[PDB]
Amino acid sequence: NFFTEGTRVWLRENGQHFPSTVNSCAEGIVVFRTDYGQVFTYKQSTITHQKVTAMHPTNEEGVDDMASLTELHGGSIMYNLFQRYKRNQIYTYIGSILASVNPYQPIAGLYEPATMEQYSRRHLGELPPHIFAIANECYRCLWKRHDNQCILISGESGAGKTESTKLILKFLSVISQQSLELSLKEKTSCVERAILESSPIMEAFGNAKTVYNNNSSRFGKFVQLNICQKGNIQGGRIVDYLLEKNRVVRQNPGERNYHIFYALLAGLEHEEREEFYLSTPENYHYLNQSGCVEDKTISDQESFREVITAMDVMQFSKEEVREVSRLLAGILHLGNIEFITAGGAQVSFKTALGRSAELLGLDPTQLTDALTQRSMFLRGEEILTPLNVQQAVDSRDSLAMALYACCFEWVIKKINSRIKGNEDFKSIGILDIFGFENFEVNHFEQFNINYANEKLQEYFNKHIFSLEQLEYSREGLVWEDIDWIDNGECLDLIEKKLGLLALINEESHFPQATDSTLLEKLHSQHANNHFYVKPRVAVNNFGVKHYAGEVQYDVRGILEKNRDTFRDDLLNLLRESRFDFIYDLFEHVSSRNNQDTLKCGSKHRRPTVSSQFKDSLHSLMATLSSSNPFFVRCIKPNMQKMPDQFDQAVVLNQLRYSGMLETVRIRKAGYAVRRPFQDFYKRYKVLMRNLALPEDVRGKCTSLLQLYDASNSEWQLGKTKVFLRESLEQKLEKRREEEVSHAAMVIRAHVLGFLARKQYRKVLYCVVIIQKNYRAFLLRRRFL
Amino acid sequence: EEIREAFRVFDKDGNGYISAAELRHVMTNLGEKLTDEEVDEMI
Amino acid sequence: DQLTEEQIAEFKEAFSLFDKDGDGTITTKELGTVMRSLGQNPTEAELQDMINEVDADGNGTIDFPEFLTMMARKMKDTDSEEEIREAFRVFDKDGNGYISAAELRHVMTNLGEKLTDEEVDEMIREADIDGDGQVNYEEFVQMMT
Ligand SMILES: Nc1ncnc2c1ncn2[C@@H]1O[C@H](COP(=O)(O)OP(=O)(O)O)[C@@H](O)[C@H]1O
Ligand code: VO4
Ligand SMILES: [Mg+2]
Repeated sequence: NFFTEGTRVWLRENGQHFPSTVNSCAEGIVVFRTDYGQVFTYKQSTITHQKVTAMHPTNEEGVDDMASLTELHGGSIMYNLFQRYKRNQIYTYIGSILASVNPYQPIAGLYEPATMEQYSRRHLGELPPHIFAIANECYRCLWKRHDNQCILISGESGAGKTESTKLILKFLSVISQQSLELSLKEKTSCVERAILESSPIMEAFGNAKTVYNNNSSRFGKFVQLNICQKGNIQGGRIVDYLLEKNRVVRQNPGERNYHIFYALLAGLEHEEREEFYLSTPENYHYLNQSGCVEDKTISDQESFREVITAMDVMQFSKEEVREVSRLLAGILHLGNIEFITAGGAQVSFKTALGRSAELLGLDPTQLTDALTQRSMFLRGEEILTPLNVQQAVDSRDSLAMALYACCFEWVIKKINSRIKGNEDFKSIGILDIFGFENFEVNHFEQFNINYANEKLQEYFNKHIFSLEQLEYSREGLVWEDIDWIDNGECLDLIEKKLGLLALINEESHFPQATDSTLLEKLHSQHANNHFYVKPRVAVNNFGVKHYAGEVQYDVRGILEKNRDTFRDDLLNLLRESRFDFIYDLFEHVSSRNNQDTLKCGSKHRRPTVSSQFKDSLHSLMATLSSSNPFFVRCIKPNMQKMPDQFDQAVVLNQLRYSGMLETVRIRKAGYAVRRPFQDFYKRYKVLMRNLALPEDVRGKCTSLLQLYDASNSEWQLGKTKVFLRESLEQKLEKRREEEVSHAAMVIRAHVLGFLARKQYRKVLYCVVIIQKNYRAFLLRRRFL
Repeated sequence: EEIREAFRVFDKDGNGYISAAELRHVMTNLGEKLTDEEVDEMI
Repeated sequence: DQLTEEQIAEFKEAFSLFDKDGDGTITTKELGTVMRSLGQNPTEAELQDMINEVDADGNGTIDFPEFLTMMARKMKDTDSEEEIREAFRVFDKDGNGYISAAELRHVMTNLGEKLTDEEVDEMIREADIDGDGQVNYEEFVQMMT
C-alpha cells in the first residue's frame, strides 16, 4: 500500500474517498494533500489497501456519463461533477438520468436557440450532456414507445427545478415548430407562445423570496403538453398544487410576500396607482413585516412589464388586468386595518377600511361589522356578538387569503382556457414541485412541502430500483441485486392509519383539541418509530427523518392551518360585493365554517388541507405511474446563491441522500430498454438485411446483438423480452434512422423517375398523334 | 375529335391556351421533326 | 458500354426538349428531370456528385456531351428488380407488401426531396391500390417498369 511522492490516490478518511496527492513519504510517515486543501498525516504501517488506492488515469477532465466511471464511490462521483462544474459543464448523465449542478450565473451559448437546434437533430450521447438532450429523447419516445412520457425534476429549494422546467418547455415549443409551418403572425398568436407565457404569470402570483431562493416556487406545478401524431403541441393543461396562501398575510424575517404585489406597486402608472390609493411597499403590513424591503424597486418594475405582456398573450382583457390589480390593491389595504379593544374589537382608524371596502366593492360599515362581530339567527331573529382583537385579526387575514387564493385559481383557469386544445395522440408531463426546505423554524407549510418531496423520492426509487429489479427477476435475467436506501417507511409514518396526517386530521375534527393535545398524541403514538423524533428538550416540536435530512416542526399553528376555517359571515359579506369580479369568485364557493357537531362523529368529517393535499398527490402519482419517466436531479453547489463555489460537503450530502451512488450502479449494470422478441425483430429487421438468420426469433435477436457486443454483457434475452443498455439502444436507433433514410432516398429517386418518365412518354405520344393528324390535314388542304 | 385530347395536356396554363412560341419550340426538336416548313404553316 | 446511334439520337431528343435556349445547354436542375425522362432514376446524391464534376465553376449548365456521359455512367448500374423492392420492404412491419399513403407522402415531402403536394397527391390518388384504402408496393414496383 506504499505510494511514491506525487502519486494520485483516493484516501479513505472515514466518511469518504478524498482525491489526493502523496505529499511526502519519509521516516515511516506519509502525508497526503487533498484537492480540497486538507492535509492528512499517518504512520505508513497503518496504511492498508483502501485506506489508500490509486486514482485512475485523469478521470479524465471529467466523464459525460457516470456509468463510465472506473472507481465507483461518492468521492469519485463528486469529483467528476466538480471537474465539470469548474469548466461550466453543469450537466452529467447517469444513463438517461440527468444531474444538473446550479451554476448561479449565465453560461454563454448554453441555452441559445442555435444550441436548441443542434440538440433537436442529434441522439442522446452524440453531444455534451444537456437538459435539451433529455427533452429531445422524451419527445422522440412519443414515436418509439407506446405510452405517454413525463419529466420529473427533483432537488432542494434553489436547486434549479423551475429553471429546468422553463428550459424543457422552451425546447419542446421550438421542436413543435419544426413539424411545420412558421409566419411571425402564427408564432406570436401561437399555443406554444401562450404555454411559455404561463411562467411569468404563475411565477409572479406563486413565487416569493425565501432564505434559500429569491424566486422560490410556493406552489407545485404539473404541466401537461398534448402532442399530435404529426409532432406538434395541440395545447396543454397546468395543474397547481397547494399554493402557500398564508404568505399573503405573514412572512418569516428576511422573506418577501408574492412577487406580484411588489411588481404591481413598482409597475403601475401614476394614474392607476392614485386610483387604487397605492403607495410604496413599506406602507403595507402585508409587505413590510419581514423587514425585506432591501431593494431599490427596478427588478419588480421589469417583472410587471413581463406579466402585462404575458397576460395580453393569455387573452386577459385590459379590464380583467385592471380587476386583478383592483383585487390585489384591495388585499393590501385590508392588511392595514387595525383593531383596538372597546367591548370588544373595534376598527381604530377608518382610512384603510374605507379604501379596502371601496376596492372590494363592499359597504364600509358592513365590512367593519363582519370583521368585529359574529352573526347567529335564533327562531328567527339575528343575534350579533362581538369578536375580540385576535378573532378580528384572524377574520381580516382569512379574508385576505380567500381573495388571493380565489384570484390565483381564476388566473390558472384563464391560463388553462387559453392553452386548451385537443388530446388526439400522446402527452408529455413536466413536474415542477416546491423543493425540500429545512428552515431555522418549520411550520405546517414546510411539513406539506417536505411530504411532497418525500412522495416524489419514493416514485424515483420505485422506478429506478424496485420495479426495475423486479422486472429483471420475472424475466429471469443473470442479475446481482443492487441495494438502495428505501424511504417507504417514512411515507408510511406520514400517510398510514394512525400516522402523522391521520392524527393531525383527527385532532382537527375535535373543537376542544389544541396544538399541545395534538403533540401529546403524536409523541405517544410515534416515539419509537425510526423515522420520528421526539425532541429531548424542545417541548413544541416533533421531528421527521426525511430522505433529505431530519426536519423539526413546531406544532404551534398546525390545527388552525389544517382546519383552514373561513367564516360564513365573511363568505356572505363577499357575495354582497358590487364588483362582479369578486362576486364571481365567491358565487358557488363551498362553506368552510367552524363545525360544532352535535354527535356528528360520523365517518365523513370536513376536508382539511392535509386530506385535500394527500388526495391530489395520490391522483398525481397515479397519473405519473402510467407514463414513462425521465429523471432530472438538481444539485445546489452551495447555500449562498454563489457562482463558481462548489461546497464539497453540501454537494456530497445531496449525492448521498438522493442515492446517486446506487443509481450509477444500476444504470451501469442494468438494462433500461426492453422489447418483446418479435417487437425488437420487427423494429430492427432493416439492420439484419446482410445476416444469415435462424428460424427462431430469439436467434434473430441474438444475431444482431452479437454484432454489437459479442460478450453478451450490454444485452440479455429474458423469458419474453430483449433487454439492452440505453447506450446500445441509442446505437441501434442511430443505425435504423440511417437505413430508413437511405431507403426513402431509393424510393424518392424511383418515384421521381416514374413521374418524369410518365409525362415524358405522354408528351412524346400527344405530339406524334398531332403530327400524324397535321400531316394528313395539310396533305388534303394541298389537294384543295 | 382526335386532336382536342392532345391539346388539353399540351399546356401548363390550364385555361385552354397553348402559348404560341412554345408550340413552335415543341416541333423540329421532337420525335417526328417537321423541317420548320410545316411549322411555318401551323402559325 | 457503347451507345448505339439510335440510343444517342433518343437522348438528344430529350435533351433538346429541355434546351429551350437552343444553345445546347440545360440547367443543373434540369439534369435530374432529363435523365429521369429517359429511364435512369438517379438519387439526389448521385446527381450532386455528377454536377460537382461537370460544374465546378458554378455556371449551372450541362452540355449534351457531358450529359451523355452522365447517362452512360448511370446505365452501368443495373440495380435492380429486388433493390427498390428491398427499399419499400423496410416500410413494414407485417410482410404483407403494404405501405400506407400517409408515410409514402411523408417520404415524398419531408425525405428525399421537398416536392409539390398537388403533383404528389396525384402520384398517390391515381397511383394507389384498393382505389383508396392503402398501396401495395410489389405491384407499384412492377408498375414502376
Ligand atoms: N440553469 C441555471 N442557470 C443559471 N442560473 C440558474 C439555473 N438554475 C437555477 N439558477 C438560478 O438559481 C435560482 C434557483 O433556481 P430555481 O429553479 O428558481 O429553484 P428551484 O429548484 O427551487 O425551483 C434561479 O431562479 C436562478 O437565479
Ligand atoms: O425554491 V423552490 O422552487 O425549490 O421551492
Ligand atoms: Mg422552483
